[PDB]
Amino acid sequence: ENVVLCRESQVSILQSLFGERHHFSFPSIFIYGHTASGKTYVTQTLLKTLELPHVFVNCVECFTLRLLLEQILNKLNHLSSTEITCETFNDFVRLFKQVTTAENLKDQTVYIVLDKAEYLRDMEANLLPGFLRLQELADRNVTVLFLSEIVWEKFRPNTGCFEPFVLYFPDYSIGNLQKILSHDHPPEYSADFYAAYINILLGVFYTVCRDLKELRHLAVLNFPKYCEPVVKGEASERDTRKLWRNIEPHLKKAMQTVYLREISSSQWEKLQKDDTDPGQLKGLSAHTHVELPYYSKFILIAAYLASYNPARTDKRFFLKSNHLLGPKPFPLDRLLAILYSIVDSRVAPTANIFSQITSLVTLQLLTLVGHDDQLDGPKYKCTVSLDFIRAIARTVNFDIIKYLYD
Amino acid sequence: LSQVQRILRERFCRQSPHSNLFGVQVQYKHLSELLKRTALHGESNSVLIIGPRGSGKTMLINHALKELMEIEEVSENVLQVHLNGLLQINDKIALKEITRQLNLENVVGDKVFGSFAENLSFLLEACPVIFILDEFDLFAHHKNQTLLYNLFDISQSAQTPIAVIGLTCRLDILELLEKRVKSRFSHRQIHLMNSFGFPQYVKIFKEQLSLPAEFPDKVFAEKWNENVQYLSEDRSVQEVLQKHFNISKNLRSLHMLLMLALNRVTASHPFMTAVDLMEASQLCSMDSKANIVHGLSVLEICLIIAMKHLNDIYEEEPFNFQMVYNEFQKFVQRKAHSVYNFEKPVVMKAFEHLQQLELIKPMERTSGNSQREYQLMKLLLDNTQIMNALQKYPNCPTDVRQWATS
Amino acid sequence: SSYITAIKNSSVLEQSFLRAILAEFRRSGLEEATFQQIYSQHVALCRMEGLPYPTMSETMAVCSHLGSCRLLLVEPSRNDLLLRVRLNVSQDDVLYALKD
Amino acid sequence: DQQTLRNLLSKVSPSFSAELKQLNQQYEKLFHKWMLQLHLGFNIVLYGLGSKRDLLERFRTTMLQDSIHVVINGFFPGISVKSVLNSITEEVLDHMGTFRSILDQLDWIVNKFKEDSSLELFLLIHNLDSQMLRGEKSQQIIGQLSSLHNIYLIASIDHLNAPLMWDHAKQSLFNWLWYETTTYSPYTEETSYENSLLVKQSGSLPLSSLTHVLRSLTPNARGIFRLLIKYQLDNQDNPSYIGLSFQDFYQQCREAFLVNSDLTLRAQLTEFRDHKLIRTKKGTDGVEYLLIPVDNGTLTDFLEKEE
Amino acid sequence: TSSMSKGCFVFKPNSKKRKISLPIEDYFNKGKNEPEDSKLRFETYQLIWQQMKSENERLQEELNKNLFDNLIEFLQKSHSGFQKNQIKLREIPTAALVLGVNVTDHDLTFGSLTEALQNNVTPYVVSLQAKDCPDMKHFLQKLISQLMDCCTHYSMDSLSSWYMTVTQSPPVVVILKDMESFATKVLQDFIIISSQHLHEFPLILIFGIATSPIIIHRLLPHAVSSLLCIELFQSLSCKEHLTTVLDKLLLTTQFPFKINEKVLQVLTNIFLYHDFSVQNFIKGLQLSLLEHFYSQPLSVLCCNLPEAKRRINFLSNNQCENIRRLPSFRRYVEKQASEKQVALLTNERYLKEETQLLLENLHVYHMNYFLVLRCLHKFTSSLPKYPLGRQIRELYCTCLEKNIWDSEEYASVLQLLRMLAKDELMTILEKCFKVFKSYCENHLGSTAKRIEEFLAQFFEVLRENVVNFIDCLVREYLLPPETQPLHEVVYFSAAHALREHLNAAPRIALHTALNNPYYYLKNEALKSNIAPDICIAYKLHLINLVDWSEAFATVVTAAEMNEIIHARFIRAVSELELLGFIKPTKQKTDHVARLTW
Ligand SMILES: Nc1ncnc2c1ncn2[C@@H]1O[C@H](COP(=O)(O)OP(=O)(O)OP(=O)(O)O)[C@@H](O)[C@H]1O
Ligand SMILES: Nc1ncnc2c1ncn2[C@@H]1O[C@H](COP(=O)(O)OP(=O)(O)OP(=O)(O)O)[C@@H](O)[C@H]1O
Ligand SMILES: [Mg+2]
Ligand SMILES: [Mg+2]
Repeated sequence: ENVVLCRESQVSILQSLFGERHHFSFPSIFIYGHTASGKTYVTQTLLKTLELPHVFVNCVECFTLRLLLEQILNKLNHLSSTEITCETFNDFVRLFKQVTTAENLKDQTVYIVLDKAEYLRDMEANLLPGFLRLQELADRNVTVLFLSEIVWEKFRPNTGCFEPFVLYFPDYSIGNLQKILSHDHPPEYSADFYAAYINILLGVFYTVCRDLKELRHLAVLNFPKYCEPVVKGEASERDTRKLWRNIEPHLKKAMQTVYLREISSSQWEKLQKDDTDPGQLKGLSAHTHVELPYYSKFILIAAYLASYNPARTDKRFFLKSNHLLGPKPFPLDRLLAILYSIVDSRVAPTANIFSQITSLVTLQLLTLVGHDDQLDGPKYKCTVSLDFIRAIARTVNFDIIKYLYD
Repeated sequence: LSQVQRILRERFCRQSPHSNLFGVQVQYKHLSELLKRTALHGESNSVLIIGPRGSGKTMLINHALKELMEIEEVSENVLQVHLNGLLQINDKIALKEITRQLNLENVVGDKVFGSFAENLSFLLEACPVIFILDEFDLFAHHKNQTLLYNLFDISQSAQTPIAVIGLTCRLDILELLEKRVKSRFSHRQIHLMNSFGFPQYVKIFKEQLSLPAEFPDKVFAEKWNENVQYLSEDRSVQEVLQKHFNISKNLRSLHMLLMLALNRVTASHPFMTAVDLMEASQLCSMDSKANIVHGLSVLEICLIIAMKHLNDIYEEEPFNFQMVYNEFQKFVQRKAHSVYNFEKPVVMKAFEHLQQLELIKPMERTSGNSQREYQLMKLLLDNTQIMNALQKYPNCPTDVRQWATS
Repeated sequence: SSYITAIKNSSVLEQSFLRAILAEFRRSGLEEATFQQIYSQHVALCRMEGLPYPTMSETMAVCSHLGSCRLLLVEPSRNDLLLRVRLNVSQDDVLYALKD
Repeated sequence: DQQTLRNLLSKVSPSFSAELKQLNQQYEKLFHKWMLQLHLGFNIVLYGLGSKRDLLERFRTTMLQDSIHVVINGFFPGISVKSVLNSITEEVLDHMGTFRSILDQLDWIVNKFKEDSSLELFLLIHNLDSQMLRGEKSQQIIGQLSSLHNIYLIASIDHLNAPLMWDHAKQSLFNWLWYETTTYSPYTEETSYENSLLVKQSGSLPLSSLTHVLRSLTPNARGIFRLLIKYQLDNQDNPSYIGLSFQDFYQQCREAFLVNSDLTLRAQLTEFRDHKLIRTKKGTDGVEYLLIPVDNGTLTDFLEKEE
Repeated sequence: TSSMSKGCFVFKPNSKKRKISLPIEDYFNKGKNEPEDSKLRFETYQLIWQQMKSENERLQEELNKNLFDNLIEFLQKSHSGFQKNQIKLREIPTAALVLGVNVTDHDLTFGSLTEALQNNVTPYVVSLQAKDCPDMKHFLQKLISQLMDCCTHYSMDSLSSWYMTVTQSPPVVVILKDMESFATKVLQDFIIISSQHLHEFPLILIFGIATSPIIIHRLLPHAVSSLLCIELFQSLSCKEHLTTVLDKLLLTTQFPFKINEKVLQVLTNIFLYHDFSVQNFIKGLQLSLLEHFYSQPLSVLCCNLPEAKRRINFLSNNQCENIRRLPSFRRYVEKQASEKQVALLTNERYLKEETQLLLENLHVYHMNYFLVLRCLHKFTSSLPKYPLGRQIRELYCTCLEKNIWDSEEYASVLQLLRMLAKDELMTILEKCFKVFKSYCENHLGSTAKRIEEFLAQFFEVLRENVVNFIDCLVREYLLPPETQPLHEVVYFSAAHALREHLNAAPRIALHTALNNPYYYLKNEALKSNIAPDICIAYKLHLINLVDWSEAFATVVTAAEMNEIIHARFIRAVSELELLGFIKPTKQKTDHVARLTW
């Protein structure tokens, strides 16, 4: 139900610093760790196991100071046992001392866990030194835990603060990942069979991924495809090499599509179920073609020539150190000069054409830099790739690669 | 034993008073003379205590006000008002606290006073008052320093005896104050700097790690004291104390080290040992960025080695995804064949993960003005950190390491 | 003054940090510095003195301790290895305080 | 020359007078078509060479008499969409209160026009392309206003790149019908003569001129000035104890990473003396002011609009 | 009144309690021709416009039904996971609704969608927009406002409290209308907050995406894009909606009003070339309707045929002579017999009968023309090479401008059609015979039993006979409407005025007015020095201001102590900056040529 594996030393240290209920612990512990290292899971299981009064608060949900303080105080008032309101930090400290004096909570360490705490440094300045010194300010035997992915030195305010004990939850190596993934074996099939499956999956995906959640989800998805030989009967439980040879090319296709989330999980399990092979689904990518009006097409392939070409060469290509650095901003007069040059027919400066130039920007196809003097508005940039402009130029029968560079 | 743990945990975790004072006798003599001058006579005074973080400024005022309170016929007539910068950020909340701690919230009624000074004059008219202003520099950043001016003006002018003690850790505290309030301020400064040598540090070690004389289990108490004498004279304990002394001479870090070494002591292992201080010193001295880079994937390490070559060649010039991808392409062709030969989206996903950990930083911060590529970013790792982290990188393929050396 | 006796009663690594700042300012001839050059000189001074090799999270702790007081005013810690470090007290005062 | 001297020399008369006298009643003929197309759900924008102010004012006199109409001056420097929202809310409607935001007040007046159809309002804008009403938020608020069926809007544009303001989303809101009125009247009202090459400059800087001089400058310099703008703002609350000091300014601007040396700040305060921005009252026995002469409300409205 | 140092002047009709206003009909008649005619034409306009508006809004509801069937199927599939579920790390189901480039018509496309959901899946559907959600607090405030409307420091827990209050079962559906315009931070924060608590608050998101779906990658990072189960959907094409609405508004004989060829070219060019917005086409049709019923007095006769002839029967004398002086009738009497020439002009009672006969002839000409048009389109689409057009509207334009067989284009479609397979011809005449089925009350029933005979035959000689059959048909019934008498009653041909009102060019007007003042001032002001001052300065600068000042002084003194010429230069240069031609630089006193044309 609630097993923690390969975290024995870390749970030993937390259980040591918590100690006894009457004893006073550190005013603050700052747990930091690389992603999917079991911060929330280990802390929640340990706090639930020991039966300590504790509050779990996520700071992403509490984007306002009032919401954070209100959430903490209401959850403590439910732990003690209608609606208490607190606008400021001082009202939090007064009402916090008020709710802490209940008979169940007079003589026990009251924990306030704050998960995803890197969003506490974007809020009010007194909030984070206020929470670090909460045992000093309130004097009510209170311990706060900050869980984060970010190292401690970035958090430090300019005026200093009550420095906390910085703890490190280490990453899972290959063995720890194998003995946490193989633990929840399917009841139908052999445990060694599922263990060899985890061995080949970790063999493929260790290089690009060391995240527990992503590997567990990819192990869930690709498992019916793995046991299809033993279901069809062409191979048995102990014919490991045949099973690995079957699933070895398929795992690369699952790395290039599902791992990048091009094709959703439901479409993927449909592909393994109905036996339709992958590679026949376009996915969210490869749909880079948008049906655009004629003038907006020529404006866009003129702004790409304005942005990615130096002004010194502009004379040679049109009147008669690379793309690596990016798009160079251009003035609007260059856009109109290129637009009038490349279009074969006469173009009049109508209201609709300027409305199209200021529309591409709203549709995030173009982008203005500066954001100053909107009526003059000369500065613009092109945010689209080579293939999109090449496809549009091919549609209206224009040779973009002749004009880009020699 | 439990009682030893309880007493020493209140000594280390909470900053609870202990009897002796280390090298602050003259400063305390000044402070106690001015408090007895204010309380016994009718003189009104102002003090601005200056000292670095954790140098016991609150220790001095708590012990001085405690001995002041011990004096007969002082306790009945003296009122205290504790105000703090981190709690009260605006002067109306400060006014609310000054009414509330003086127990005049019933007396003040519903009347709204025309001026701030009139409200303070009404409050003080219904017997000396002491005003401990913690975090004085946070009071100094108010809108026009109204509360500080009114407090200093009432102490200078009004008959009502008032002492205004302020606590700061800034040596420019008399440059933040505006010209009128410096003139109203009597220049009395008590500097609590950490002026003690290394043998005095070892003496504070042995004084702070020893049991009190009112401990009931006396027979265990004397052998615990003889044990901490032998521990203080030990060589390796002296070495780890020297390593902690070189960083800082602040007793808060010493109490953290002693708490960790104390917390290792259990029922089976009933006495402290040199290896407890050595391991507790090993826990504190961890390097954070090496712990993060240890957690990374292999592909993110290949990206970091490419970024290190980019900053090596084009020195102090920012980069985008395209240059690091091109250098990584020179890797995947130049060293190896058909190994590490990934596509662009998975490399982009790894680069975006490096951005998530804040090991790279966007040089210019805009609001959606730039696409994901062509965005100029800087590396937040020094070269020697990268070499140290690759040095003990678990099983780093000889290919990537040989790329890293050259 | 307060700043001179504050520098004199400071620890060993803070004084070596202030010496790295002085030598790096002599090298640069400017009143500001990126934290990288200060750390690269501080490594060499710790090697010369005989002190052990300082990790980045100890040097950042020393720098934020000096910046917590006003012997030095630096940028917010949010940006790392990219700070602007300037002296708040005069260089001759620093040499007078460290010469003892 | 002076701008006052420009006001004095009004002796000249137009050469083609009889020729240009027939170009007014010709456009006066189209008034019934314009009023009818207002009632059917279209809006009219006028584009031309001369001043359309007299034509719109004659349109007010002849037709829009027995209606609750509102005239808006884009050419006035001290105008904002907040002001036109106040003008709709407080006198046209009988509300007497303060609203939290411009969007919250816009939704209140929009809802007020929803529950009742007895209200009809005619909203004239003499220039819709002026600097104050150039913002996309401003045109978004005006587009939310004009799309109702109980309110009508006639506006004129003068600038050559006016069609850049509206895209396909915004011009869906405005049912524009473009009518050319190429009269030849001079721009006597809309040419303020301020920040022109006439050397005479009157009073405190208007907000448009303050912004225009302040944009073409170093970003550090914008910060340096914002410091004193915010200080002078918190100091001006009573006339007593007014004035900053130059050593105190060096302290505040060294705390922040803006200025490196004192000579750099002296060079900066001379650059502000160059554009008549700073008033150096240093050497005064009480305090060495270094204050700004620009009106305080204009300073608040600049700082809120600056980003 | 309007000149004061403030920016808002509000005039009210207060202290005069006569708030009665003119009815709209009074604005319609600005002349003294015939007021009863001018009040009846305004009722006819409103009737025809309501009919076209209702027909379009029914048509769009009919067209996009197929997309909504698949989308309701997907939202019925997705909620089964919440019915089983104990979050079990469930993802937020989302549908990427790839709409078009156009932005104007989307407000229709979502609205029907909203109603479809309120009939089928949920009773709780709310729509949000990027313009009124700058931050998370406003986002959640409008979320809990529309959720409470569908049935104070609001938080996601307060949303779940409302949900457990009201349900005590359906999902809640949030439609993000404009995916492009949202701030990145509020999207990532809403996804991360909502993902944790979805087990008590079921949430299904539709993203309204104008461009390609790669925008989902651009705004949302990979750490947030893996919290969504995403399924792609594609909407209508703009071209298909255009051809459908043209077939159901113009080409139908139900509506009496029509448009000319050049008006159709203008409205098709401003669509194909600038923006694929059908609502601008509906705007152009409304404007053409308003100008046709506002200009022509005899357009009261433009109605359905019973009402048309009862309106013919009772007319004023002035309307009768307006009929008599119409150019189509004036050439009609010229080809008519010599007794009948004086018979029409002298007697109005003969005229009232003759116009009824001519209007009925025009209506049956339209019915025959459109039926033969659909059959010719069946032959046109069946051919591979697509000569005249791919679509119905290109064919209608090219037949409407000039006779097709008069042009040499039609010989190509004949010679391609003449060599053809038997099965293809069987399919073609099956399609054509179900076109003759499609429109009842035919006046071409002889052709219907003929094409029954050639279908009943089902070689190269009868292939030649059926191709010559459609050839004789297309010579017989398709003719341009200008060759029909009394056609200016139901036709509107004012291309240039419509082009100027819809698609203006305010830079050409300024450039022409400054370079040539003689067009608007015909008082001998230019042939290839006497001009308004703005013209004089404008011609000279095409740039230091003092040399420009002395050049202007020289020119205006050639035209005639003078201080006034320098003052005129100050005014002229100041009013040139208000029109965007002069920009102050620092190299000289000034040097700028940003017009560059
Ligand atoms: N030892 C373990 N045994 C079983 N499951 C585990 C173990 N460690 C972690 N998990 C899984 O990891 C998840 C919790 O990971 P956690 O949220 O702590 O990662 P994180 O590093 O906090 O992620 P983030 O980078 O988002 O902060 C749980 O769903 C749990 O199932
Ligand atoms: N000279 C000293 N004499 C006695 N105890 C000391 C001394 N220096 C430090 N301490 C101990 O170290 C801790 C000092 O922190 P304390 O709360 O007393 O003030 P502080 O932390 O300096 O105040 P602030 O939080 O404002 O910096 C206390 O536990 C105190 O017992
Ligand atoms: Mg977590
Ligand atoms: Mg303190």
